[PDB]
Amino acid sequence: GIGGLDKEFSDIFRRAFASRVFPPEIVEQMGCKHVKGILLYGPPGCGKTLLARQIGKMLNAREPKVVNGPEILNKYVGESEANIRKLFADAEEEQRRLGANSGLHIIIFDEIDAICKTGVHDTVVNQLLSKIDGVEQLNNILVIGMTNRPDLIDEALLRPGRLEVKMEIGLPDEKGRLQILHIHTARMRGHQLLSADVDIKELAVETKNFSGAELEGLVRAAQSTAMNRHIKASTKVEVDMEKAESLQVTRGDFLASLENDIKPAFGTNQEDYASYIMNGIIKWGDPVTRVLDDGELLVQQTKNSDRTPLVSVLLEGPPHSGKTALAAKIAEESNFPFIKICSPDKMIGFSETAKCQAMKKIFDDAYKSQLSCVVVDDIERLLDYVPIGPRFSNLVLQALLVLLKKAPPQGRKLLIIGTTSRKDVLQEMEMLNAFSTTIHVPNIATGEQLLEALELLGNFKDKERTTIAQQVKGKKVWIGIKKLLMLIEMSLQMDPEYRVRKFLALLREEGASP
Amino acid sequence: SIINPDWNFEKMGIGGLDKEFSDIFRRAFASRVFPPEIVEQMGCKHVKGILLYGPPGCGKTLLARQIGKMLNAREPKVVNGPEILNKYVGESEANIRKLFADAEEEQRRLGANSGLHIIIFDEIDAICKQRGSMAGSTGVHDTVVNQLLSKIDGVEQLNNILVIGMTNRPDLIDEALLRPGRLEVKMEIGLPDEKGRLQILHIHTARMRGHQLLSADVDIKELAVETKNFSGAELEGLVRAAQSTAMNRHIKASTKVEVDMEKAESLQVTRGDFLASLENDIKPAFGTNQEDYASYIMNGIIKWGDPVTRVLDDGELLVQQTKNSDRTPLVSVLLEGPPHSGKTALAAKIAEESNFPFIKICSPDKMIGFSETAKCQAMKKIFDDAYKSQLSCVVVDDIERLLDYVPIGPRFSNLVLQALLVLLKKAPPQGRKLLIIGTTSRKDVLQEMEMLNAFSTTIHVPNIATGEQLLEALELLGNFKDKERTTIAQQVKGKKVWIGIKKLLMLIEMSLQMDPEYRVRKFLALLREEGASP
Amino acid sequence: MAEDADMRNELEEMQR
Ligand SMILES: Nc1ncnc2c1ncn2[C@@H]1O[C@H](COP(=O)(O)OP(=O)(O)OP(=O)(O)O)[C@@H](O)[C@H]1O
Ligand SMILES: Nc1ncnc2c1ncn2[C@@H]1O[C@H](COP(=O)(O)OP(=O)(O)OP(=O)(O)O)[C@@H](O)[C@H]1O
Ligand SMILES: Nc1ncnc2c1ncn2[C@@H]1O[C@H](COP(=O)(O)OP(=O)(O)OP(=O)(O)O)[C@@H](O)[C@H]1O
Repeated sequence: GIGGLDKEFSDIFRRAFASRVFPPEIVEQMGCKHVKGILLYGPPGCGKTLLARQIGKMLNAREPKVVNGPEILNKYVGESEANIRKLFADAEEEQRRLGANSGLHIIIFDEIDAICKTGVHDTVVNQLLSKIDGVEQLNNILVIGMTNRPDLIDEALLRPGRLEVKMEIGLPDEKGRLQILHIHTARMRGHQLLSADVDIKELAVETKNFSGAELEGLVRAAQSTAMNRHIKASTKVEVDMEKAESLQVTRGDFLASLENDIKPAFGTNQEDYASYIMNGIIKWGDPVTRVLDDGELLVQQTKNSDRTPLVSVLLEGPPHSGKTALAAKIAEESNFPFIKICSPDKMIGFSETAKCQAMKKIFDDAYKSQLSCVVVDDIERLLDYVPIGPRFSNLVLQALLVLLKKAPPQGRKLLIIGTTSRKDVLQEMEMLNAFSTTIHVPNIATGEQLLEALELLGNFKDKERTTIAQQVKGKKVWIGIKKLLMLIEMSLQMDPEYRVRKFLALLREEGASP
Repeated sequence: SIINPDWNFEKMGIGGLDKEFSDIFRRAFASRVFPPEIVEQMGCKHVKGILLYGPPGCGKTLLARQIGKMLNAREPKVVNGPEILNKYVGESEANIRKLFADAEEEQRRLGANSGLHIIIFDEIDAICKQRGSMAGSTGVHDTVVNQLLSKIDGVEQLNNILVIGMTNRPDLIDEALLRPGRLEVKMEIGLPDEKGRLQILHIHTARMRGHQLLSADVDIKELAVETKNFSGAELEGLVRAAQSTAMNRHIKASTKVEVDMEKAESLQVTRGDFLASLENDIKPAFGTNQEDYASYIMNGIIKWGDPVTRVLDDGELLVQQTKNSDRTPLVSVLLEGPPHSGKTALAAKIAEESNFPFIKICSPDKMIGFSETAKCQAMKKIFDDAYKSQLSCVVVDDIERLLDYVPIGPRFSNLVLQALLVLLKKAPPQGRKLLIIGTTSRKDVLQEMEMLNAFSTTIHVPNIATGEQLLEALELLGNFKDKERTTIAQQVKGKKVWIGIKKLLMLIEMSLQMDPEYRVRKFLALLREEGASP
Repeated sequence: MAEDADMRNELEEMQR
């Protein structure tokens, strides 16, 4: 009754139960051993317990023994360790009586971390370790444990012959959550106390990383939002009693509650991808089209080449030319399963080692997919550089030079896009030879392009545009788009009479030639 | 009924906690009030827990006791701190179960239609802490926590109990207990606002007005305006201190204590007592967030020339632009000029003139002996705090002193420079606006480092240049008489001068130490010898 | 590595 773990079940069968089929005689002459320790870890869910019951079903095993939490702990002395030996009494009896031809024994531990990790705890751990593997050896006992914090388990329990199989279990997902939601909502649906405007699929999609107590918690909250409309407190505890004849639950009563009342415990998938594109992309010339076409050509090569699984590019241009946005646009249009952006904004005050670790982790994550794309921006800021001296960090430079020519595992593709605004420095440092190719991002050169950009922005009307064209059309200009937006915003502040003059005044100071 | 017939919101004397009480009533008491038929139809379960927390002296105990008084039921049981621990083994659980035995018995005897029982736990963190993260000297605490968890929600179901717990450090509490079914509703009490500060002051003054013991000159609104960041306890303490000051004026102690008793029957409280107390007795426990603008502006500002007005107008224009823009959420500006020109005072004035909710100034005066990492951490903390508010303004002064610059070699700290260069281009979260004002005295050095391009605009702050401006400044300060002014003019008017205002003040103060027949001369020399400059 | 310092102890009484 679980999907997405078919290969995991196949591995489980291969590891342990694949060797159980042969009669005892053939294994005896072989002397081959058998598995008796399995550990499962993964966030909370019904899958692990369902799996345990499934293993209980398939084999001709006794009624499995399951312990629910730290019930072993006791106030008296010697009782905490006393509960353990009772567990294996039947196993010892069967082993001593029927010998090899004895039934299998299955033990299920729930929240084993609670008991295994001071006189009570250490003695309990020692008793359990001795019973599982002591002077007497048992070949008909299986122990299964489930955890959500694997790092809190004792190391000794992981030594070979104590816990043999390691298993990772995924979380429950949308359709199961929908089944649980339907089961809970059935009561209100039956009595027509639920508004027809509510869509369960929408809420199931919206609620992500929530458990059952939280999933009940969201619904209960919604209910409250309804009842409070009938109450008439704040002066007394007397209520309407006439609106009590009817009561329903609207869609909003749910939505509000998931924003302002109930919060997920495991966080949420936060993304601010727009952060890198705050004003869209406006075609004011041919260079944008040329850059996009080159990006598409590079993308197709990575995806179809057999001899070159790794490809690198570099974006060049003067400051305030809009390179970080034109790289993100290409990355978005790539349409690859894995996309990530490495920026110095997230690393402030870090030392060289921290930066190296941060880059290494992102690349390690990238390697595990089939085809991936990664973009690094502000290289000069990443390896802090200052014209005086000059001074910089050599560790990060060497890490980058090593990473730029390391192929991923066999059969996988990777693309890397780097952005900078100081080409000469990189050329001097001998890094410009690592990249496979380069592209150039120019500024606005002629007045016609500036007029087209203004028209697309739509900030000035025809009357002012006429004067602007008269002044600028007969001359060359040198300005970046970001600076242009800043200047327009700055000039717009004053009264309508002075705006054109202020804008033209500023343009002359910011004017220049390459 | 379950509610006392005479109960009403106004009688409990609570302050400005309207929203919190309404939320409690909604989420905790809605179910018990509706008729049994409909609630049974829904078949929903009832809340059983509440966890109040916040800074000290906000009203948690007051709120809990008022809730206890409001409800008509058995007398609430109170567990006064860690009174449940005992040296003998197994007796702590005895008490922790004796508390709930009566409720269990009543629920067994009457069933679903039984009354309600309320239990109040004070200083819960003392008893309940994480079982794993605890002292190993004794397992008594773990057994206590397990007993409480089992009793509150065990195999047997109990549904006629409400438990109230108050603390100050919610982090220490175990996670297993703060889950739905035990304590799901968790409030946070905080400092009040101006309206809350007015309501609180009203609640206490009532009787004095009733008996005509308060002078008419007292304005409660003004008091609420001044008292910023105060809490209810501090407000009551201020009232008590003013009362004591008023009362002290009818006793002649210090040899033997006596009371008038005939001139002491006409007592009244004036506004002077409140003003005196507000500066001597009560200081806010939470450090005042308002900057100490007096320290930075120690001698005011005097309009000795047009440039002052020009700079102020430019600052106002920048403030307006950052306030009324959406395409450019972040703006920056740099003030530059020769030393001893008064850049810091002008920047502080520009910051003050704006009415932004959040204003802070970062200076190296506090970072003495700090490493190159502590400075980065402090700047990061300041900017993180600034990010929260919708509108923010920040001032960074003495940049060259913040980078540890020395012209020999030269030397400086790279990490701080990189952090600043990154923070000058990081836009704040969506829908927020930030302004940054920087001050420096060496523009060429910043140009060399290639950070002058990171700012958006620059403003120049000049120093006195012409003799007329000097005469105007002297007139404004008024430190010399007409005869001396004529004598000084006869010389200065001929040529030009080059001096900063701060140095002018220092020179005047040094000159005024001589005898009257020499002071003027002492002044001129000091201007001539030091005045050699462009 | 500096070895952990010394620690105090807490005692529990039993009645016969
Ligand atoms: N056609 C365009 N190409 C690029 N950017 C554009 C275009 N049209 C509008 N923009 C906007 O211009 C801004 C480009 O600024 P961006 O930060 O990408 O530039 P940059 O060259 O990396 O800057 P810097 O050198 O200051 O780091 C973004 O707001 C982008 O939305
Ligand atoms: N909101 C308020 N309205 C009226 N009086 C208040 C208010 N807050 C505090 N006070 C006054 O201050 C006293 C202190 O409040 P209280 O004892 O409830 O604080 P507390 O938060 O429980 O304390 P602590 O956290 O220090 O243990 C109250 O008894 C009352 O005198
Ligand atoms: N019109 C004025 N403008 C500026 N400051 C003034 C003016 N009139 C008086 N002052 C006072 O002059 C004093 C000098 O200002 P301040 O100490 O900020 O100068 P500064 O240029 O930042 O100094 P430094 O060169 O030492 O860094 C301040 O106390 C300020 O109050």
